[PDB]
Amino acid sequence: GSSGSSGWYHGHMSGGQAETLLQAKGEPWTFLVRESLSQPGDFVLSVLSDQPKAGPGSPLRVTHIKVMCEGGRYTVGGLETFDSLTDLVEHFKKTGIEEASGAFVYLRQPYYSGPSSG
Amino acid sequence: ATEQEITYAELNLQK
Repeated sequence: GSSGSSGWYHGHMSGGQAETLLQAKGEPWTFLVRESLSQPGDFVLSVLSDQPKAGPGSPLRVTHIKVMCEGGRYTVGGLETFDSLTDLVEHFKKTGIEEASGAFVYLRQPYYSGPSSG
Repeated sequence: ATEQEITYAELNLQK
């Protein structure tokens, strides 16, 4: 029943859709990789924080980290060009990501594409 | 107008 090669990689999505999707599920520390919109062969790393924007009744704040792609590698903010998103993401899944302000984005739930129905 | 241009986080590194 739909058994094959699954993963977190989505394909096409906009920072506007992610925030809606990620939140829709309601899973903290949920990251999802999507293709850029106005960037050259680039991607965007969207992660759902376990912290609400307001309080009890508001959606979880998301973090869009511009993902740079150098030919066949990936990086964010720094030069560290991972062999692939699988490594760049995994490394963060254990270590995590640090935002300028200080926020620590953790990736434990590999947001899967999901059967787009409806 | 009233567009939705989400902002990205400016991670911090050696830089």
